[PDB]
Amino acid sequence: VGVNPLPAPREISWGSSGPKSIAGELQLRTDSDSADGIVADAWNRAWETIVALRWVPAATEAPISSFEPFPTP
Amino acid sequence: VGVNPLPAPREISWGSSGPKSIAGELQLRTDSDSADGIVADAWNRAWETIVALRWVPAATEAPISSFEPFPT
Amino acid sequence: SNSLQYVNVQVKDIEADLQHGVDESYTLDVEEDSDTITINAETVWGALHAFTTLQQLVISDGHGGLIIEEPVNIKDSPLYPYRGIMLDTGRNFVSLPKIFEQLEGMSLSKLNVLHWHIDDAQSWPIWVDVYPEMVKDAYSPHEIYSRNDVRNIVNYARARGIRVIPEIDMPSHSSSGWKQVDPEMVTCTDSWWSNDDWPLHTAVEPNPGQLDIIYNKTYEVVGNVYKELSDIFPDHWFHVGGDEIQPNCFNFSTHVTKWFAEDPSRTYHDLAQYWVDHAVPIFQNYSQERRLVMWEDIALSADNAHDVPKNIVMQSWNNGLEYISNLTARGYDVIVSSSDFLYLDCGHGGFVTNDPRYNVMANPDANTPNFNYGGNGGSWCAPYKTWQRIYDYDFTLNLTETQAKHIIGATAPLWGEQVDDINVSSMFWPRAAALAELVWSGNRDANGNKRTTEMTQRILNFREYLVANGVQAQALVPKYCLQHPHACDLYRNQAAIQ
Amino acid sequence: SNSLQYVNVQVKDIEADLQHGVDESYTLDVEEDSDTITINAETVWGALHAFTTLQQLVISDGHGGLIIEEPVNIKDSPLYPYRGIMLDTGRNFVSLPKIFEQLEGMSLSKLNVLHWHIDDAQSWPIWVDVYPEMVKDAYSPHEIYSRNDVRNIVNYARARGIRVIPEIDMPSHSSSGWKQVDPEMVTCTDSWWSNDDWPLHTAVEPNPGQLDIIYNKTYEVVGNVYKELSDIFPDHWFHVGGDEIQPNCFNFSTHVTKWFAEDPSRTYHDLAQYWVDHAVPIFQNYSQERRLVMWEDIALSADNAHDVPKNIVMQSWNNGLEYISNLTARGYDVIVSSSDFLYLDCGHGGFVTNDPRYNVMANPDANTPNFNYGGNGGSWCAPYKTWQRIYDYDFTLNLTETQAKHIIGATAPLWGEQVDDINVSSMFWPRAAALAELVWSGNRDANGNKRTTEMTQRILNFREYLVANGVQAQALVPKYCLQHPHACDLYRNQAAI
Ligand SMILES: *[C@@H]1O[C@H](CO)[C@@H](O[C@@H]2O[C@H](CO)[C@@H](O[C@@H]3O[C@H](CO)[C@@H](O)[C@H](O)[C@@H]3O)[C@H](O)[C@H]2NC(C)=O)[C@H](O)[C@H]1NC(C)=O
Ligand SMILES: *[C@@H]1O[C@H](CO)[C@@H](O[C@@H]2O[C@H](CO)[C@@H](O[C@@H]3O[C@H](CO)[C@@H](O)[C@H](O)[C@@H]3O)[C@H](O)[C@H]2NC(C)=O)[C@H](O)[C@H]1NC(C)=O
Ligand SMILES: *[C@@H]1O[C@H](CO)[C@@H](O[C@@H]2O[C@H](CO)[C@@H](O)[C@H](O)[C@H]2NC(C)=O)[C@H](O)[C@H]1NC(C)=O
Ligand SMILES: *[C@@H]1O[C@H](CO)[C@@H](O)[C@H](O)[C@H]1NC(C)=O
Ligand SMILES: *[C@@H]1O[C@H](CO)[C@@H](O)[C@H](O)[C@H]1NC(C)=O
Ligand SMILES: CC1=N[C@@H]2[C@@H](O)[C@H](O)[C@@H](CO)O[C@@H]2S1
Ligand SMILES: CC1=N[C@@H]2[C@@H](O)[C@H](O)[C@@H](CO)O[C@@H]2S1
Ligand SMILES: *[C@H]1O[C@H](CO)[C@@H](O)[C@H](O)[C@@H]1O
Ligand SMILES: *[C@H]1O[C@H](CO)[C@@H](O)[C@H](O)[C@@H]1O
Ligand SMILES: *[C@H]1O[C@H](CO)[C@@H](O)[C@H](O)[C@@H]1O
Ligand SMILES: *[C@H]1O[C@H](CO)[C@@H](O)[C@H](O)[C@@H]1O
Ligand SMILES: *[C@H]1O[C@H](CO)[C@@H](O)[C@H](O)[C@@H]1O
Ligand SMILES: *[C@H]1O[C@H](CO)[C@@H](O)[C@H](O)[C@@H]1O
Ligand SMILES: [Cl-]
Ligand SMILES: [Cl-]
Ligand SMILES: [Cl-]
Ligand SMILES: [Cl-]
Ligand SMILES: [Cl-]
Ligand SMILES: [Cl-]
Ligand SMILES: [Cl-]
Ligand SMILES: [Cl-]
Ligand SMILES: [Cl-]
Ligand SMILES: [Cl-]
Ligand SMILES: [Cl-]
Repeated sequence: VGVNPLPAPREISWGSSGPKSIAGELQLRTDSDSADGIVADAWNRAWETIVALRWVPAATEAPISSFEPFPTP
Repeated sequence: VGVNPLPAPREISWGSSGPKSIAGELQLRTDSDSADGIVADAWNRAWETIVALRWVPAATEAPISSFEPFPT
Repeated sequence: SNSLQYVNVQVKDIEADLQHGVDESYTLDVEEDSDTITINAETVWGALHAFTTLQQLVISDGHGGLIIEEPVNIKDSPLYPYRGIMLDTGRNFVSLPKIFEQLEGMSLSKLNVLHWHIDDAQSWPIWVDVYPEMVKDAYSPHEIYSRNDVRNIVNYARARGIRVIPEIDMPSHSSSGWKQVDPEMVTCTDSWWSNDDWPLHTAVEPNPGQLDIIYNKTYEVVGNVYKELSDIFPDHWFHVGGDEIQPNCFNFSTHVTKWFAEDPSRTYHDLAQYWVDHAVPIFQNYSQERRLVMWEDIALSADNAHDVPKNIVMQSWNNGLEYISNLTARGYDVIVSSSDFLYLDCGHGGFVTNDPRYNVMANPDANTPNFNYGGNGGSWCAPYKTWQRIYDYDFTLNLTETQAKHIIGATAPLWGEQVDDINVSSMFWPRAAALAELVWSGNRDANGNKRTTEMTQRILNFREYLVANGVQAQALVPKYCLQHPHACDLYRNQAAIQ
Repeated sequence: SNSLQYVNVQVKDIEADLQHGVDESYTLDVEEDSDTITINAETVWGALHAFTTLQQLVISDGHGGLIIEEPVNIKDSPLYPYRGIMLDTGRNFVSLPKIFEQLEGMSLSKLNVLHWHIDDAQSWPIWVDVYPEMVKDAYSPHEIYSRNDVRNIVNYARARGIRVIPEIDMPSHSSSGWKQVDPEMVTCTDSWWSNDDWPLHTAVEPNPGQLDIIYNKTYEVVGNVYKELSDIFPDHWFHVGGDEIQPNCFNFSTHVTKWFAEDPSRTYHDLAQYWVDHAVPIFQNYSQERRLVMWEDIALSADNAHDVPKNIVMQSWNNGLEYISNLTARGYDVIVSSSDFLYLDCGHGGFVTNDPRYNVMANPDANTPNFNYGGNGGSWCAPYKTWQRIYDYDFTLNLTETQAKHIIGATAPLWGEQVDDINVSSMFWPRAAALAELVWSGNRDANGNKRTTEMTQRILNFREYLVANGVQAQALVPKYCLQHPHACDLYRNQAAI
């Protein structure tokens, strides 16, 4: 998995069922937001960031490469 | 004076007859510019900065202050 | 596979206010066949965290669409409830867009405390209604935080689950502002700080000044300024400061030296107590839920106060684990900010001028690190703390359980001698992301091994994210190292660190 | 008193092109009862300096208008013709607007050389027509310097009397780009740089690789790159590198292994000399006016070549005065870049990852500065060089009158491991302005005494001037120190320095 969210969440477990497309626009659903709409407001900012950035992971985890060994004749 | 150009010029000497206002805009006058107008262009940049900044010295030289002595 | 459409959020109680120790935990789930990203949080504040995690999972599919790469199960919560950075606006002013920018990075890394060091000896940038005259000591009329400026900072922070915890540093680091109210409530402010002649020194840093701990009216003004500020800052915590009490400064006050004459049994420890036993009541007086923070010096410097209430949170910055052990043993709740690991300002030489220590045209000793060759270059807390230094700090090492549970978190201070808008962000970021993980989820892998090498690509990517999000974070390596993972490691052995 | 209306500029030689040594001097006179600001200069380049001086003199009268505070007579010129900073776009990409911003800073501080370290092992960001494939080792398609980009850079500089001196570092620091043209032309690029296992080390820092000095075709490809680049950079000076040849890397070249085998008396000195005898004539032959610059390593390192032509300017970065004295005494022209005084990148610790040297939970030796406690923190050149450290540098100290004549100026480099658009300007500035004064008018007052304490307010003010001109220079002090002159001095005695 390319993404590597910071901070490392306590417990995170990824599947192998393949990628999940976002169907156009992710819609928030809650009947339990603070009266002043903090969850709604935070969501709107996150979603607008997600859609404007279309983030492409810039660095990703890998095993180390096979560097060519120092020769000895 | 308040101004203090960097680098300090090799030789610089100020008078004491007071300020000289820039009347209107300093017009450049020269007969001796390159064919590519290097000087004319540099003056436009320099002059447009001067009028846009209307600079106010942010730090000026003065002798270190007189502090009250440690009481004996 | 199924396509995602909705985000479902259930907050257990929508009433919990943004205060120390509020339940910040959440769960986030994406299932194969489910068209819904499921988020559960104890509070609104945990849900806010889910969203900042969530945006770091949703990436481009390479064809103008978005994906989460796999289904996923996340359960997550902060190891410590106090995860912070400290902004110094006393030494140099920082504008609101740039304060907003730090709060943005804070949000994406889940830091929940902006410790704001508002004033210092050098300036007083905050408007006070009761004493309009204090801001006469701001750097200019444009470099002032209006009442409304503070409300917007607090709100902008609240929207991102960040508590703003103010600091007016008393009784030291006090000259500017104060002395426009009453010039006799400050002493030695016209002294020479005198580190060229060390015995007569009134300060650690130039622009000397401290509050006259004896003078009647000191505590009225302090109380009025404090009460006004307390009202505009909705956190229950408040930072009184109390660091670096210089004994020689009081010699310039008749009062304090007369007070020492009256009874020559009186020492400087007594003088500290006097402030404690007069100032703390005034501060505790404000509110029922009011908690205090102060720098450790008050209860652990050379000239410390005999008895500091175990009620006051102690922010530790000296001697690393040693001083953390001392305070935690004596029943103090502690904020870790040890200078040897977490001071972000270090490593930029000294800022003090007319300084001949730089004027050495040759290495005076090639075998030992010295001032201009291997040594500090005039930064007392040198070297510069790299993100690794920060991430490696095991701040509960060799402590007991009873001790360890007195640690409430950490704060990385950025002192502002050589910091204004121009570099505040590149000094904070991405290194504060290293702290952010250290106090969120720690620096250990599943087996307890130190996972700094795993943090490499995470923090490197996170830096580029921060930049994508407006936060001007410093580059940490040649970009070749991001694209070639571990190609810039010093050891191939991924177990090199322990 | 009499109002100013005109700026008269008389330039004696309008032909003099922007090239090394051209006369940069000028006079600037504002007389009590004259309506004219009078500027005289030997060339247009001297005239530009006059304008940047002049803009620092015209200030607000606080009532909506503008003044010069008093009459003034100035006569000015630089102590050294080579006044530079070096930008590293090999480790990390710096965009055109940030390159322009630096040139603006140079303009205002009268620096006149931008030494452009274009590539390094880690990336090749510059478009080359003759080998299109080199930019495959650019960090991204949007992180490439097109030929038109270079034209606009050269030109932006030209307009501010700034010379751009390109550097393509050879034969060390060579992997990216070259290896796209021909894999054989570079060696040990796939090796492990191996500072964890010191006896096998192939480089001093990650991303190893060096041009194969023996491989015949190396000189074909370098000749073709050099030529195409020489054509787009108009300065007669070109920097061909020569720093930090690593002997261990050539053990990956069969070609060099055979070369040592076929005559076992050969040393790396000979190998270095082989490069000098084959590369230099190609470089020197571009044009008659061509002068080369090289890092001192080629003529002074442990693996130095035997005979480096005294044609080639040596850039000195190690051992301070000792290497400057050594070099000048052998007859080389020297650009001072001594890393103990002028390296702008030191003091940000190390960048190499998986480093256990940070992992020390208590001071292991309080009696002395060590890695994490008062020592270098992973930065080999620590500490960070303050503006004072830079300004205080008397780089002609103990040089004879003849040695000192071989000093042509200085260059503060900013190596790019932890530098890109975000912090490039705050790492250069305002420290670069301290070097600027050092090589323009020196660090001494009229009586020959070091005036560091006088520089304080000038550089503090100039920093703000930089910020007002769009140059994102770093704060140096609390602003209190600006507003209370000398309040922040360590020594009250103003002759301490
Ligand atoms: C600044 O003011 C303080 C007091 O206001 C001075 O500190 C005091 O220094 C005197 C000696 O110089 C100490 O008195 C000593 O008493 C003991 C008796 O057991 C003995 O060691 C000597 O007989 C001595 O006289 C006094 O304790 C000390 N006070 C405190 C509170 O520490 C200080 O000297 C002044 N500094 C100046 C003027 O530079
Ligand atoms: C990488 O390659 C170089 C060049 O092949 C290796 O060094 C060369 O080999 C040996 C070093 O042991 C040197 O020759 C020997 O000289 C001694 C007497 O001094 C003699 O007893 C031996 O019979 C042999 O002839 C030779 O000087 C040296 N060439 C150099 C330094 O240019 C080097 O060892 C290789 N490095 C590694 C890590 O494999
Ligand atoms: C410049 O420094 C070099 C050190 O690399 C000196 O060169 C050495 O000088 C002595 C005497 O010839 C030899 O034993 C070394 O082998 C020389 N190095 C060589 C040939 O590479 C040189 O003397 C110095 N110049 C000075 C101090 O003026
Ligand atoms: C310069 O020469 C004199 C000779 O006595 C010496 O004192 C000084 O230390 C020398 N070099 C340097 C770098 O100071
Ligand atoms: C921790 O304690 C052990 C002994 O219990 C000691 O050997 C070690 O040096 C200590 N380490 C630190 C970092 O304090
Ligand atoms: C608490 C502390 N008090 C001082 C601060 O006022 C400075 O800003 C800092 C400089 O790094 O040093 C100590 S730490
Ligand atoms: C010449 C020099 N070559 C090296 C550079 O490639 C590094 O980037 C620099 C880092 O400080 O150190 C030396 S100086
Ligand atoms: C991390 O993974 C990405 C693919 O997600 C690679 O492109 C990168 O090189 C590294 O292996
Ligand atoms: C990883 O990197 C090493 C060093 O370049 C290569 O040799 C290997 O093939 C892979 O690309
Ligand atoms: C891993 O792969 C590298 C690069 O091809 C080899 O050179 C090495 O021997 C190992 O098999
Ligand atoms: C330098 O001089 C200015 C006026 O030119 C003062 O206002 C300032 O305080 C400093 O002393
Ligand atoms: C210079 O500064 C000192 C220190 O505040 C004062 O004592 C003096 O009067 C002058 O203002
Ligand atoms: C120098 O002058 C100042 C006046 O500002 C005094 O306060 C000080 O004590 C010293 O004599
Ligand atoms: Cl509550
Ligand atoms: Cl008492
Ligand atoms: Cl030291
Ligand atoms: Cl120090
Ligand atoms: Cl010419
Ligand atoms: Cl002159
Ligand atoms: Cl030979
Ligand atoms: Cl020689
Ligand atoms: Cl060290
Ligand atoms: Cl090192
Ligand atoms: Cl003088």
